[PDB]
Amino acid sequence: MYNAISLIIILPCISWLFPLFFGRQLGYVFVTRMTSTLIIITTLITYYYFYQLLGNNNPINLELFNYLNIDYLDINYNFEIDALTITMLLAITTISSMVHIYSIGYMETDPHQVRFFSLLSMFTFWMIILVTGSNYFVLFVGWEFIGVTSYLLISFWVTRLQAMKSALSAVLMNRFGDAFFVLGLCVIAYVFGTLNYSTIFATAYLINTDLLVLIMLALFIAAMAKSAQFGLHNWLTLAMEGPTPVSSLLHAATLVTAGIYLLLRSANILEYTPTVLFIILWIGALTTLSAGLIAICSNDLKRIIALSTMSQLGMMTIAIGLSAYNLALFHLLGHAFFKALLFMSAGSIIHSILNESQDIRTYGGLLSYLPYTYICITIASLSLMAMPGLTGYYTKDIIIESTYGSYSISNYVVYWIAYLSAVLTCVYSMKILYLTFYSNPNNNTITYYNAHESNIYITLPMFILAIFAMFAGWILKDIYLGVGTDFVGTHILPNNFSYFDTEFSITQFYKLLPLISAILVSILIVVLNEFFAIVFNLNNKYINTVYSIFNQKLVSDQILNHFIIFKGLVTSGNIAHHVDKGSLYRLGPVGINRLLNKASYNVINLSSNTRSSLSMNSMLILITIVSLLLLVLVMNVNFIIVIPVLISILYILFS
Amino acid sequence: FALRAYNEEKELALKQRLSQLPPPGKAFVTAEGEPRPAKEAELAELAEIAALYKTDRVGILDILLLGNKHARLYRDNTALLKDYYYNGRRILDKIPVKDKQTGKVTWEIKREGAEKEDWVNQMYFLYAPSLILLLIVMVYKSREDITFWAKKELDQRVLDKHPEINDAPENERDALIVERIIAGDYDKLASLQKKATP
Amino acid sequence: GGGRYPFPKDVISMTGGWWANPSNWKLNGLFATGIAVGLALWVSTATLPYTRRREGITSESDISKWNAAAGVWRERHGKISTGEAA
Amino acid sequence: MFLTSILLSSLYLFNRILAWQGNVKHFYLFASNLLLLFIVVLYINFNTFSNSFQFNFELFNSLNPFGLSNSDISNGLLFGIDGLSLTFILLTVLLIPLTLLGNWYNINFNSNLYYTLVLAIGLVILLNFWALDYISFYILFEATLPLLFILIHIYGSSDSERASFYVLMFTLSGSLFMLLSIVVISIVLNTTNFINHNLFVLSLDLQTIIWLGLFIAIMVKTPLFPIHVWLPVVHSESPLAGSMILAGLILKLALYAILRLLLPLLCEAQILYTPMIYIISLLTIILTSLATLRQIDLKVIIAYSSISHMGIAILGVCSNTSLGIYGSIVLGVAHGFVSPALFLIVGGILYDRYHIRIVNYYKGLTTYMPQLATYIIILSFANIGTPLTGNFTGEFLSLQGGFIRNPIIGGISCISVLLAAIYQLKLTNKLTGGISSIYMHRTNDVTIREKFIMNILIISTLIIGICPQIMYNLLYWTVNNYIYII
Amino acid sequence: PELTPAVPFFQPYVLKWAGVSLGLVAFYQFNSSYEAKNGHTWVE
Amino acid sequence: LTIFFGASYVATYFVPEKAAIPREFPYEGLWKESGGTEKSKAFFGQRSE
Amino acid sequence: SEHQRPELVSFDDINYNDHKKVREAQESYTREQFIRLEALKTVRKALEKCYEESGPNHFEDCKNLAEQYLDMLPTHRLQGYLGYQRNDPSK
Ligand SMILES: CCCCCCCCCCCCCCCCCC(=O)OC[C@H](COP(=O)(O)OCCN)OC(=O)CCCCCCCCCCCCCCCCC
Ligand SMILES: CCCCCCCCCCCC(=O)OC[C@H](COP(=O)(O)OCC[N+](C)(C)C)OC(=O)CCCCCCCCCCC
Ligand SMILES: CCCCCCCCCCCCO[C@H]1O[C@H](CO)[C@@H](O[C@H]2O[C@@H](CO)[C@H](O)[C@H](O)[C@@H]2O)[C@H](O)[C@H]1O
Repeated sequence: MYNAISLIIILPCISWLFPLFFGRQLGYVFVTRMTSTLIIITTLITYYYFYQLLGNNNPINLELFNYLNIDYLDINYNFEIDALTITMLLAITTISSMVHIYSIGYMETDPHQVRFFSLLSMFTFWMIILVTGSNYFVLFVGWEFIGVTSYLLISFWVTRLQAMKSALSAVLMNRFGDAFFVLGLCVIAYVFGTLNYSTIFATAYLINTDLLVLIMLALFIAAMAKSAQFGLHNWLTLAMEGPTPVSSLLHAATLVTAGIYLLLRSANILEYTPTVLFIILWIGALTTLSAGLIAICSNDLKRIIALSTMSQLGMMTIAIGLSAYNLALFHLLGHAFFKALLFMSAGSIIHSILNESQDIRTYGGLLSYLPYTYICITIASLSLMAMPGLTGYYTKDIIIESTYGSYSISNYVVYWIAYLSAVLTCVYSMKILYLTFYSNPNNNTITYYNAHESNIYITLPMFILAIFAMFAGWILKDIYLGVGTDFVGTHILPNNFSYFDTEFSITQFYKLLPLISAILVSILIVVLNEFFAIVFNLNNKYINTVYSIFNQKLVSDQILNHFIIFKGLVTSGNIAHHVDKGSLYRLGPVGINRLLNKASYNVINLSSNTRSSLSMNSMLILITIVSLLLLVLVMNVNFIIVIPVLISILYILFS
Repeated sequence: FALRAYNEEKELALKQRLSQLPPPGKAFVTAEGEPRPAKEAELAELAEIAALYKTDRVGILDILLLGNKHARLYRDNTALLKDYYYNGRRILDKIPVKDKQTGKVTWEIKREGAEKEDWVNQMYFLYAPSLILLLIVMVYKSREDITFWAKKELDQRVLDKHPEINDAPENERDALIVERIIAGDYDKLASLQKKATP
Repeated sequence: GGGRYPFPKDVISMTGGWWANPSNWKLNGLFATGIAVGLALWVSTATLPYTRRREGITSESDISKWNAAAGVWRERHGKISTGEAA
Repeated sequence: MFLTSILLSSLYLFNRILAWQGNVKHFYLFASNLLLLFIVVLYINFNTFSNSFQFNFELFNSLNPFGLSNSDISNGLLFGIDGLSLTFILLTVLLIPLTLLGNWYNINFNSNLYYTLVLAIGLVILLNFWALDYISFYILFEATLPLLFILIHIYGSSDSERASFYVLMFTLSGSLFMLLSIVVISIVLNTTNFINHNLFVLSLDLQTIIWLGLFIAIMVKTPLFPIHVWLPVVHSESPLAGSMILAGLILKLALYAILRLLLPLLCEAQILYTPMIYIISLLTIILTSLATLRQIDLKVIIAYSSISHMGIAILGVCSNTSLGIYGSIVLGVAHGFVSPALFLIVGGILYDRYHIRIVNYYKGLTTYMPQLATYIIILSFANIGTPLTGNFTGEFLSLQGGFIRNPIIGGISCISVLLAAIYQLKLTNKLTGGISSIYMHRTNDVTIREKFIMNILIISTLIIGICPQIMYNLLYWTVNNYIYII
Repeated sequence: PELTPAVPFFQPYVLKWAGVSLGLVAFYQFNSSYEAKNGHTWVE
Repeated sequence: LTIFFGASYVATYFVPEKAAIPREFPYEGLWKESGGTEKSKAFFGQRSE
Repeated sequence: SEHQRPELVSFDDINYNDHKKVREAQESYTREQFIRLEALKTVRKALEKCYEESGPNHFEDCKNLAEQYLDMLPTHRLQGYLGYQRNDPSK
């Protein structure tokens, strides 16, 4: 009477549904503690399964009932926890546990805690479902339902109009990707005859490259929506309207990783679609640079950290593009920990101010007031800046090195793109640290009188995640990045394996420039902001315009809203009013009505004069007989000549 | 609910017993929209005619047998009871509850029971169980899909063409049937396309 | 509590509402924990027979026989592998 | 015993019930549930291992006009059910009592006429699924228009006169071309019956002419672009029972009509014409969805929403793929569950409380009306095609079939998944979101009756979305009976 | 933390839904056992 | 976008040469272990040796 | 269990006015196509098993099964009786 997989699947469903069934009967106290406890138990079970899998590595399967078996299409509710899945589950369960314990203290004095905790566990359950499925249909189930849960969680504060609009942005920008995913599912079911992984990855090395390119382009546009790559990134910063625990769980560590998981599960198909790997690589390079450039000129803390998440996802997609799937997986796992720590720290900071303000231009000198928050946020920011010993180093430097170690000649430029995003993360973390902790005060005095660290429910998660963001990378290094590990057994093509070349070919300059650049740029930004602050406050119109573009998310939310959404609404009004209520009513109830009004009026205003009814109708007999005789003459002469005569007679009678 | 619970005299008295009262729409309001304007003797009176709405004043063997002049009396002085009951139930937000021993009923607050709607017994005991039966029937008719039949048939064709599989052990025949299926073509569709063979 | 405001008491949600914390929640929590533990035990025990490992379930002799039968079928139907048409 | 004795017992009981209690709705709901149970018994006694027609009966024969025929010369109307018929029959008998109960307390003038017309339309639709010739099908396909005219005219909203005239005239326009088609079939073959009409192979040049009339009818009834403009008006300005019946069953009569009248006959004309069907269906999808994005009336929005999903169903049924047929049928069933729930929310919950349907008045129902908000969110995400609802299964398989038949059109049609979300969630977000409207006073939340209806309709779609396969025992013949591949 | 009025646990929806669901599950298991001890389910 | 992708394209002409040949694999490029049949080497065979 | 095994009828040997034989032939055609599908699913299940047991050796060990599945998928599928009922391939 013990199933790791089944407990893992069902306990989060209980934590989701029992609050919804029994919340008025239980209350927010018991609901908080119960949901927490169930996710904690799921987390411990996942850790034990991970231990056992490292020991053995024979994945358990769970084959339940049949969804559809019609004509060559057999879809079942089948689940599985393999290496990739258990890694994603470590991330999911750990961050959901810590977020559940964190939101007891954060969301106290909120009237709607029961629904909040129900929805957090809803997201946890459906992400477990997403990762554990043994077919693309179960993946899509989890996909769509985490979109639903993201909508509801961003819309948690229903009275806030901007929250609603941001949730709508998220859900529709992700249903774009789900449409492309549906197309990919149709193509897969056509070509392969099945949506199950075991057949698709058995056959994929035989199928025409064009079909696989179609499939993976569609699935990559789905991942481009979920993972907040550039063309479909506009929802990720708007999702920060939701509470900070939502930002820690979904839009830092879990929801944005679904696209990466999709590409990593489909690696065994992507190895036979080099075009799509190329596209993935360069879209990710654009994303990592551009998110950093937006972040360095941003002023709100949660937005900076969201754009940080965007940049790290871009680097994961670079790794996918270089056929370095294990590196992206490892960086996903580490990013979860230290980014959830960052957002938790930001929440504690936001609650340290009396007016819960999120602008770093109004924080000042909170170091001596918030020391524990400071050490946790700087631990996370150094494990994001890729400083030695921490998880950021082991998880992030290898990607910047594999840019150089790749057998492709063209990938050398991606080294420099990634390098600049690194020396930008140094900037947009040191900015946070200075403006929040080291700078001179900018708030009023009562803020610093009432500045205080928050309760145990907030600090204990931050402690655990700091321990993770210090040690887990060095722990899991030889699992994920080691030489010939075989744990995550993705069948990389031998022609594309560049790790052995990556670690050896790399010379001193290309190995040390990232780290030295970080350790120098950090010092320089602090020193400039402290001693030579005029460098950042010149008040030049040409510097300020560039700052303004970079402060307005690279005018990306103005182009989308104006040139796509607003023109779509205008074209939709054109349809609804000029076609559906215009021409199609004219060729319809309106035009027929007017036509028949005129024709009826002409028909009845023919016998014009009621003065004498006899002479008029007598003339009608005469005209009828004469006209008929001449028409029969004309049609005997030739037919087609009588046709316009009859058309004109109808005109005279009915016009 | 009773069988034969009709009693002419109380209806033929109740007619002008109710005609002496004001209209149902204007009773509990007084044209000033206030329960206080109605008098309290009038209020108890309205309460005890309204409590008579939910009383068995007719049975099956009295609707199937009696004539039209009595049924019409019942109908047109039951409509009034219904309307008095519900107009009071909405305006006053009180139902009438005659308690056990004292013989006096008056509008009260207690609405956590003792009231049922007229559509519940139909649906919840004829419609819901029929849909549950439909679910049961669908689930157990799914056992008769052609997939299972075709599996059994194909296995049987293999066993008929290769009877040597049956004497083999009982937990090994499946793999052998699979082997012979993968090897051969036990379908008979080109068997049916006789005129396509030139 | 702290930070609280008035709310309509006649609004009834399946979730709590506004700061739901009834004065029987320990008994109801006992009931809910019982139902949850029972449901979890039932699901685990009933899903034990539907679990399996990935490897070691099918002898490689079966795999050999199935692949050989596949080859038999393929040359019965006169088919060549992918790429050989060059 | 006698037949006449039993139905005279029922008739006498009805007369006495009407005499004592002056209303018919209780008796009609009893008959509703009784008919549902009888149909479930017929499903119990239905053989899934025969593609033949079962429970056959003939009416209006020369030898016994007021009875059933046992003749060796058959000149009356034929009736009988296949699994395809039985699916939609189950849907019909499931929905009829809910349409009666959705208007239980909101009809306070000439109630008995309302309930008679509702039950009569439902029984005409049932008998229409029971039909097995072109003429009985036709006379039950056109017999709803008088009843719908009267119902909508007497018991409808502000613009009810226009809607009444529309629902009669548009449908009559299409159905008379259907009648020309049926007349040609009858004079050419000298037989009208759905049993052996795939044995008669007409010439292609005549198939291509009969198909035009049948497809004009199917275009006006489905509806399909450019003849879809009556549906917003009719579904908007009708009583709730009318909108429910219409959107749930009368729109599906066209799908059944394709599968029963146009594919088995006219196979070569269909296999030549279906790219035109795909043109019309893709237009019907995208332009109707975008048109929905600029509507100000709620029931009108739901009405427009029906059209796009019926277009996806048309892609599926005109795909020549088994998966596409099954998907179209599941779409019909699941839409018949979900769309009347939305119509209940926007025409019997909100309209009964506020008597207005303009979106500008509605905002922030979540505060005082939370259960309604939960229902709105559930039914919205079901209507747009979230998995574990039959809507997704049907959409998925219909688009599979469309992609197999024409990958370009079938692939472009997958923006349905997006546009559905846009026009549904732009409404849901405003209704459930924000501060509660200053134009609206507070009113009660949903009642036990409304919740009963919505819960039945949600349970059904979740059952057929979590295990769609339970519908295959009545459709594993139908998914191969109408496929033309050599 | 302030308290609210008491709320009973086994409200009608709990009883109805849990009863019907568990009864359908039990009927399923009973029919499976019937097929184990016979050759045809009880409903068949 | 044009600055980004144009500079990305221009920078490809200023790329250093590699310092080691790609890896190579023993049994004629592992055409058998990658799914070859002695006529499918060009499709499934990896690098020479 | 009483598993049924109905008799196989062809469209080429029957007279289409005897409707019983026509229905027998329709059902025969559909039933044999479903048996074809079960063969395809047996091949697919064996392929899945060999993939799950072999892993990186699947390219060599499951080769014939994969090629067989992709050879069978276009042809072992439901394709309806009307195309053969309404067309004589001998003309
Ligand atoms: C051998 C070959 C024979 C084949 C037949 C050839 C046909 C010849 C037809 C010519 C006979 C004369 C009939 C012309 C129509 C009579 C009225 C008229 O003159 O049309 C104008 C009418 C104007 O509407 P409005 O502009 O608002 O009013 C100002 C007009 N001074 O127009 C309108 O109201 C707007 C029109 C909008 C378009 C509506 C199209 C509907 C199509 C369905 C028509 C069905 C009804 C047919 C009625 C029959 C009338 C004869
Ligand atoms: C999968 C099949 C369905 C699963 C069962 C779902 C129904 C269970 C009952 C929920 C009760 C409830 O959520 O209440 C509804 C909440 C009440 O908010 P409140 O917390 O109680 O505070 C009350 C404060 N108001 C009154 C100011 C709001 O209104 C909402 O905010 C609208 C969001 C709806 C949440 C939907 C729940 C997740 C289901 C989504 C599945 C698609
Ligand atoms: C207007 C309301 C809408 C109602 C719509 C629902 C109608 C449902 C009718 C379905 C029942 C049909 O069931 C039908 O079965 C057989 C067909 O084998 C018919 O035919 C039967 O006639 C009798 C003659 O004495 C014999 O049993 C004969 O052998 C045959 O079985 C029955 O006369 C009819 O009852």
